[PDB]
Amino acid sequence: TDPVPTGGDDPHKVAMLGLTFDDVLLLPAASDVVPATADTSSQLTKKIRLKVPLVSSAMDTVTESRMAIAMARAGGMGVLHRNLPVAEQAGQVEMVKRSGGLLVGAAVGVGGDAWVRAMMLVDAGVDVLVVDTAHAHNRLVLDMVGKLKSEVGDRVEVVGGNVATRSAAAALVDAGADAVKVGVGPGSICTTRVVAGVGAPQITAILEAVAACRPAGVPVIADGGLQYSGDIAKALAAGASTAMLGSLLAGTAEAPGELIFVNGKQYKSYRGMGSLGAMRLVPEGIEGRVPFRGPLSSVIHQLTGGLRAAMGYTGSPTIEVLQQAQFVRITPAGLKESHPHDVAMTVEAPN
Amino acid sequence: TDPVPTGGDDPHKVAMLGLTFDDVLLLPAASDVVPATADTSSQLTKKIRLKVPLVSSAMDTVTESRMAIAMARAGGMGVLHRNLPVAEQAGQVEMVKRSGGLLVGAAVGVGGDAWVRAMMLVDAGVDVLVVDTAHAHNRLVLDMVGKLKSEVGDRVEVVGGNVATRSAAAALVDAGADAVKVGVGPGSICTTRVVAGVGAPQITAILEAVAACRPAGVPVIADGGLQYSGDIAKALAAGASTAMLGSLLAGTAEAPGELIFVNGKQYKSYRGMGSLGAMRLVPEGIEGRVPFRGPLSSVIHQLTGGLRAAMGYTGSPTIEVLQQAQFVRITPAGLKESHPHDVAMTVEAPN
Amino acid sequence: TDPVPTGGDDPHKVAMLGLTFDDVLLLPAASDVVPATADTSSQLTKKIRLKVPLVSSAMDTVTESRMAIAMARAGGMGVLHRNLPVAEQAGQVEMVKRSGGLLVGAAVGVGGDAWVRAMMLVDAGVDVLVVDTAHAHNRLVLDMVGKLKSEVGDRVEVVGGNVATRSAAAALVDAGADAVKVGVGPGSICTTRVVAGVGAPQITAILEAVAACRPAGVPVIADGGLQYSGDIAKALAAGASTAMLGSLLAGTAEAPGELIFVNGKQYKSYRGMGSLGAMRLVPEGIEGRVPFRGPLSSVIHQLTGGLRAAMGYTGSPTIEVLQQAQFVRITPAGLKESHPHDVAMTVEAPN
Amino acid sequence: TDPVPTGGDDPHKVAMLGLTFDDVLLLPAASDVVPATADTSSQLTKKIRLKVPLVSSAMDTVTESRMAIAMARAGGMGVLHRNLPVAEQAGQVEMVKRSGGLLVGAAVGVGGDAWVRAMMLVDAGVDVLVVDTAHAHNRLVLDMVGKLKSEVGDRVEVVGGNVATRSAAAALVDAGADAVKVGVGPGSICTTRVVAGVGAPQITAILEAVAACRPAGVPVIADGGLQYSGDIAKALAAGASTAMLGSLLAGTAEAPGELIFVNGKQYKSYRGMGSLGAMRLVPEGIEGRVPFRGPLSSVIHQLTGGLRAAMGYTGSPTIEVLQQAQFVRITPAGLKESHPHDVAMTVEAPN
Ligand SMILES: C[C@H](Nc1ccc2ncc3c(c2c1)CCOC3)C(=O)Nc1ccc(Cl)nc1
Ligand SMILES: C[C@H](Nc1ccc2ncc3c(c2c1)CCOC3)C(=O)Nc1ccc(Cl)nc1
Ligand SMILES: C[C@H](Nc1ccc2ncc3c(c2c1)CCOC3)C(=O)Nc1ccc(Cl)nc1
Ligand SMILES: C[C@H](Nc1ccc2ncc3c(c2c1)CCOC3)C(=O)Nc1ccc(Cl)nc1
Ligand SMILES: C[C@H](Nc1ccc2ncc3c(c2c1)CCOC3)C(=O)Nc1ccc(Cl)nc1
Ligand SMILES: C[C@H](Nc1ccc2ncc3c(c2c1)CCOC3)C(=O)Nc1ccc(Cl)nc1
Ligand SMILES: C[C@H](Nc1ccc2ncc3c(c2c1)CCOC3)C(=O)Nc1ccc(Cl)nc1
Ligand SMILES: C[C@H](Nc1ccc2ncc3c(c2c1)CCOC3)C(=O)Nc1ccc(Cl)nc1
Ligand SMILES: C[C@H](Nc1ccc2ncc3c(c2c1)CCOC3)C(=O)Nc1ccc(Cl)nc1
Ligand SMILES: C[C@H](Nc1ccc2ncc3c(c2c1)CCOC3)C(=O)Nc1ccc(Cl)nc1
Ligand SMILES: C[C@H](Nc1ccc2ncc3c(c2c1)CCOC3)C(=O)Nc1ccc(Cl)nc1
Ligand SMILES: C[C@H](Nc1ccc2ncc3c(c2c1)CCOC3)C(=O)Nc1ccc(Cl)nc1
Ligand SMILES: O=c1[nH]cnc2c1ncn2[C@@H]1O[C@H](COP(=O)(O)O)[C@@H](O)[C@H]1O
Ligand SMILES: O=c1[nH]cnc2c1ncn2[C@@H]1O[C@H](COP(=O)(O)O)[C@@H](O)[C@H]1O
Ligand SMILES: O=c1[nH]cnc2c1ncn2[C@@H]1O[C@H](COP(=O)(O)O)[C@@H](O)[C@H]1O
Ligand SMILES: O=c1[nH]cnc2c1ncn2[C@@H]1O[C@H](COP(=O)(O)O)[C@@H](O)[C@H]1O
Repeated sequence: TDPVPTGGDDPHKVAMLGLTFDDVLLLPAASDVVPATADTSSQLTKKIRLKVPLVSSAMDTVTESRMAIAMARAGGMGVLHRNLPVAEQAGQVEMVKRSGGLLVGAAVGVGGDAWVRAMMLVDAGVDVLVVDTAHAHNRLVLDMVGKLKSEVGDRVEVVGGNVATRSAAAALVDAGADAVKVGVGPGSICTTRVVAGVGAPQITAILEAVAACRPAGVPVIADGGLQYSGDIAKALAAGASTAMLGSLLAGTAEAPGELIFVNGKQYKSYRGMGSLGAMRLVPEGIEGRVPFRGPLSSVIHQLTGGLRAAMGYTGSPTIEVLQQAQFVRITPAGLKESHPHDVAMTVEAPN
Repeated sequence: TDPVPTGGDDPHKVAMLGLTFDDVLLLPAASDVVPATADTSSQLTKKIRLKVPLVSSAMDTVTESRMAIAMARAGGMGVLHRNLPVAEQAGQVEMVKRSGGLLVGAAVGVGGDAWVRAMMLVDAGVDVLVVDTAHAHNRLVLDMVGKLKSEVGDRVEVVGGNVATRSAAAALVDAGADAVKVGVGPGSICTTRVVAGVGAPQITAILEAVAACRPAGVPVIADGGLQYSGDIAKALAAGASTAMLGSLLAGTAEAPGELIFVNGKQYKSYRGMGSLGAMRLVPEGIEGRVPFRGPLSSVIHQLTGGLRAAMGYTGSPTIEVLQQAQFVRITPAGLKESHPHDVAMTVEAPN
Repeated sequence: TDPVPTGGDDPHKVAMLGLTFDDVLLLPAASDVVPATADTSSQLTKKIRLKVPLVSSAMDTVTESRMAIAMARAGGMGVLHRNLPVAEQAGQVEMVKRSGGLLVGAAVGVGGDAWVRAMMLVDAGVDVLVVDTAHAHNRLVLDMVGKLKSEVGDRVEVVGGNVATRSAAAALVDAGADAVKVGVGPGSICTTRVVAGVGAPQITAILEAVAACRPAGVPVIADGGLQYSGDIAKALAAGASTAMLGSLLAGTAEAPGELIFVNGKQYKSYRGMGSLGAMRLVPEGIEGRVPFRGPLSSVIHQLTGGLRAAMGYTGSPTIEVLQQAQFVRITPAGLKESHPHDVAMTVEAPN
Repeated sequence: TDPVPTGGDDPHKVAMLGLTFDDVLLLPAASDVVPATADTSSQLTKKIRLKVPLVSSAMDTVTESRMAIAMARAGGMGVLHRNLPVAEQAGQVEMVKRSGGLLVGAAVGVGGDAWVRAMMLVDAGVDVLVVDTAHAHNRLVLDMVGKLKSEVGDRVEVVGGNVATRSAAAALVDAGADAVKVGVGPGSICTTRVVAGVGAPQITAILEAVAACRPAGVPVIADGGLQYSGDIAKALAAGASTAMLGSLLAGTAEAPGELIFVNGKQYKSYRGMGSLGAMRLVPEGIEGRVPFRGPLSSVIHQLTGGLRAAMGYTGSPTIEVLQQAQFVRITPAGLKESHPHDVAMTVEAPN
């Protein structure tokens, strides 16, 4: 019997061909939609629907109270980071709620300290708890999701993550998750892929997770690797219901941290929560910077405008119809020309 | 049942593998043709044939009256842009017609203002109206094509675009188009692919559009992404009858705009019609510059000379025979060496 | 009958599609393992098991007595290079043994001088002889392995290499090898691939060698091409039992050679044993430098920490279970973003 | 019926997947050969065998009398260029013959002037005439080959080229060619691929030409695209019997032209015969420079040493056995690391 063409005799050892955002484009289709008439609302969890399908990352250079307030007023939501004392994180929940009863989420870990943290966040009025781990396919993480749903599931929605396979998504569904968050390795500041050699390209990861979550009516959050407004449309077309953003929002005025004027240009700090500086395990993130991008409200306008364009091109009046759109796969020659190919750019572009 | 190897259980979710110009080369074939004896004429529309199968883009940094006159004298045609008052665009049609009864086209949009614009262009003597949109697969665009053909179709030829699929091309054929223009996302100044995440590699887009248009006798115009004279031969071999050029003609003396002397070299401005500067919707084009290339007549000579070489290599005495030629697909290793590989270039090359 | 799509009529002329480390990632799986509880021990040979599955290369800029002592104290082993007089190499074996009865190996060639060298190394107390060649699929190399096993196989373990195919691995098994070393062409300082045009991508080479060695109970050593801690996890998941490292250990304090302070940064020399300088045949290696990395103990801690992370993600409590893990294949678009994509790195990272 | 996945309904429109040298490596195999015992002789034509399987290109910056003498003394042969008067080219043939009865070839074109040129070269004692064209699949080129074989075929061997397909090779065989030269588009100074859009990756081109020529006993010359000594071994393993070199020999002392000292380094001019400067048709080559490489004898020693290494690794005692070797295909990740990957090179390498 002949060998597998990539080696050995086991045809499942190399189990899939993984695609990322840069591997695909959305195909145009018959349309009665123009960008102005599209409806961008979508489910975050079983019980919570957002006007704009975007949430901010649970990172100490992205989301504290100011970012959470701005995201909710823009039609989305923030998830408050957990690298601070319990009493401080609960106090930031209260600040958001005192600003008009806006929606807000907060991250917790696994264990006894995470349990006390969760209970205080619920008492402060949080709307969504996010069980926030690098590898949710573990009975200890699944147990935390189920116990929270048992104790406080009548008062708050419970998200679990992160996963990158169909079987891991199915395990979170069976544990009672109200939404499943997808992304192992794709983040802009991530080094898991080179430190551990572990990961999963995000378009294939979303397609596989959706195959378990959609038949059960559980929404999927696409978390990490989004670099452009067009990546939001690709993630939702693959079947996700919302997208979580770190790098694209870290440059805004509302993100924590001070402006950095260096060599006449302006930047802000952005770092992984598994970086050496955040942990103070071998590190699995870097510490860096991103260009300054101005007010959050202006960034969200550009991002939703790109999503609305995609809905016009694909004939999608709602996000539920966008989830039925088709892709074409592209080669390396097709990608390299999508970044403005061969024209000395002379003026600024907002998107 | 086993999953699709790229994810999920739907084998049509990723519907095709899209090829662009850099993915293919034309195979040599048995030949009684040398470059001097080839015939480059081809249909622009059902009723109009050109001596050279090239038209200039409807852009305010490419085609006004001077470019339209030069293109017609060289054996091709210009399409006048529509980012100016109706009375000014109609006046430029008259200037061209006063220069020897040369052929000329003009762009119009969709709606009531576009209707008055179209009627004035017809009164001024235009030969071709181009219904000029980003996404022609919409009943409002199809309706405009059909109404123009109904009202003035005896006096003028009507083109519709742009499309990138077989089903969209078929819809324009059924609406009565005299030619179908292909290109969603491929232009050198385009950012649709990153802003909306939407597009289609141009060799596959032409192959699919031709599968609908050729059986109906409707010519296809390949619009956008052509970077070299060899790309013209590839587009026509895929089944197109003419090609539309922006970047390759924006550097010429006849294009609108002033020379730019910077750092001892010379350039000219070139910008998308969906850029912030042209629109004065989130932008879907950039504003930039290209190197100065001299007189139009000299550029067209180099472009047609490359096409004539391809006709010799493939044994094609006419464009209709070139449309029957075959491709070989190449890998990333093959492309990277096609741009002069590993020889410090010391002298200028005209093509 | 139709041709093979890549040319000719022989479907076995291009016999396989070869994958390297950068072509694959490990998929996360169901897990009861966290990095702290993983067990990293593994077989070097039939009779020798290591606490950490890493050995240092037999190169005159990587392993003499100081490196061999440090590797053994860290739980791995060193292989002493053979570019020095027999009496000097045997003396370095004694120095290691005088430092606590630590484990040590030593390289030998093929022929009569290599035979006297081997006998002196055995008298000095070496634990492992490595028959060290560029192409072990030769009866002269197979003969050396068998004769050593016949004469001294009761006192010492005998490794043979290097190979890159299933048939070559099977020949070493039949000759009596206690372990088989895999790698023809992959090393960081290797030029065999461009000088001779010969090689085999290392993930496919390991998969093929394991298909012959695992059914016979013979461990496989993955030798060359490892650039990151994650590559260790990939090599072992493909079926290898240990990995051999040159570049990743050449920068350490214990490697032979003096520090190089140039332009404010620090480096150390690193060269192939088939380079012109080492041979003093056309050369098949280069002479270069690598950044200084500090104490060996600190480098091994970072490398094993990355391996432990991979064991947590894949649910592997032992190396024998890691050898059963699955891969996903990635495209060029997926790789280019795994090296920290689009975030100006500002702080140092240890791994 | 479903479409072809790359577009349209014709499965032969994209007819093959073309591989170049960088797409493949030679697999090691069972061997009783070391580099010193290999035999590198091979047929140039039906009646002429060379000791080293290499010829120099017919270019006015590569081969005049000095290069032809040095190539013959090294065991190969030169082909004299034809961009000079007939009386001068015939005089250079005589100079070579006066230096010891060495072997020599000379290029001619097609037509009446080429006929007089050919007759004078034969009277001067040339051993091989090369009918030298860009596209030999034409009855006018086939006619020239047949007429020369009819008139002078008893006294001289007749080569025809260039071709890139099985059908074109078969046509030259039927016309009576004594050898067939393969290469449309691959040369380092070629711009045919971008000017005309025409070409064929060279490993696939050789495989296809050999499928026609080997059953007829007609040797194949691989012409263009060879960048490293390892590329010679790849070309011969694909079935060619000799290789023709331009860039790799243009830097030598014996090549025509003067040394160029610029910025402390030394270069020499190298240009295509279809460049603007050589023709004094749109140009299909560039004018450039290459690094100075010293005496020819030293370059040929390095090239044959790399070939001998490949023969050891593949178990080939003769070139006829090397023509039976197997390839593994590699990905972009495998190639990028074959050029010395990630080690600051500090010393010079001869190959
Ligand atoms: C469930 C458990 N969660 C915690 C929470 C707080 C801790 N606080 C302090 C310490 C430990 C803690 C573990 C364990 C190590 O000793 C100190 C845990 O295993 N988490 C974990 C393990 C490995 C990796 Cl890679 N990532 C995360
Ligand atoms: C994302 C999380 N990993 C870490 C790792 C190190 C940390 N070090 C310090 C701090 C935090 C850390 C979180 C969180 C914020 O407070 C400081 C994580 O994967 N947990 C986890 C829990 C249980 C299981 Cl079974 N597997 C994994
Ligand atoms: C050190 C490392 N720190 C973080 C922190 C936050 C993260 N947030 C999101 C993601 C990752 C994160 C890693 C990694 C995967 O991509 C998503 C971490 O906890 N490693 C880890 C390894 C194995 C297992 Cl069993 N448990 C945990
Ligand atoms: C058919 C229709 N054409 C026009 C023409 C002129 C207009 N002039 C002014 C304004 C509008 C106009 C629309 C609409 C917005 O309000 C101001 C239109 O929908 N075109 C359109 C919509 C969305 C996108 Cl992305 N691209 C183009
Ligand atoms: C190409 C065209 N898009 C735009 C967009 C914004 C513009 N903004 C300003 C101006 C122009 C603009 C054209 C044209 C020139 O005058 C100024 C377009 O796609 N129209 C269109 C019409 C109907 C439908 Cl259903 N879908 C799309
Ligand atoms: C803002 C944007 N402006 C332009 C202007 C001219 C163009 N000309 C040609 C092409 C494109 C163009 C885009 C985009 C696709 O490639 C071809 C545009 O109108 N967006 C748009 C989006 C969705 C829908 Cl339903 N309607 C229109
Ligand atoms: C088995 C044999 N081993 C030795 C050992 C020591 C030597 N010492 C000196 C010399 C030779 C030696 C050969 C042979 C050449 O003359 C001088 C040998 O053939 N090894 C070899 C051959 C070709 C290549 Cl590429 N790599 C390695
Ligand atoms: C790795 C080994 N190749 C070389 C080549 C040249 C050398 N030149 C000088 C020195 C050494 C060399 C080793 C070793 C250290 O001493 C100096 C090798 O492949 N041997 C080998 C033996 C038998 C057969 Cl059948 N095939 C190959
Ligand atoms: C000159 C060259 N020198 C070395 C030295 C050490 C090496 N160590 C490991 C590896 C290689 C090495 C090459 C090359 C393949 O990758 C693994 C060598 O001996 N060439 C060689 C060629 C053909 C045959 Cl039959 N015998 C030997
Ligand atoms: C067979 C024929 N050979 C010659 C030879 C010498 C000539 N000398 C002068 C001139 C011509 C010549 C043609 C033809 C053009 O007028 C001047 C020819 O057609 N060769 C040719 C044609 C096109 C291309 Cl692309 N490459 C080569
Ligand atoms: C390689 C050859 N092409 C050229 C083109 C232009 C030239 N211009 C000037 C000169 C030479 C030229 C050769 C040769 C040297 O003298 C000066 C060629 O393909 N011929 C050819 C002949 C017959 C047919 Cl049917 N097809 C093609
Ligand atoms: C202008 C151009 N000049 C050269 C000269 C020497 C060459 N030598 C070798 C090769 C090529 C060469 C092109 C091109 C293909 O690759 C091999 C040439 O003659 N074009 C040409 C085009 C079509 C036809 Cl029918 N006839 C000839
Ligand atoms: O240190 C880390 N390593 C890996 N992933 C991380 C780390 N910190 C945060 N993440 C993930 O990266 C996401 C942000 O990715 P980005 O939007 O591509 O910048 C977060 O929402 C987390 O899921
Ligand atoms: O802003 C824009 N976005 C996208 N495509 C555009 C825009 N403006 C013009 N185009 C298209 O780009 C073509 C020119 O492409 P190029 O020849 O590759 O420079 C035009 O003929 C239009 O079809
Ligand atoms: O000159 C040489 N050419 C090719 N491979 C070599 C040479 N010297 C050593 N090697 C191999 O390269 C390995 C180290 O590779 P690295 O860890 O990628 O730097 C060694 O363990 C040998 O197997
Ligand atoms: O102007 C030209 N265009 C294309 N190919 C050329 C030209 N001049 C020479 N050649 C070919 O290029 C080969 C040399 O290629 P190289 O060895 O890769 O530099 C010659 O032997 C010819 O077959």
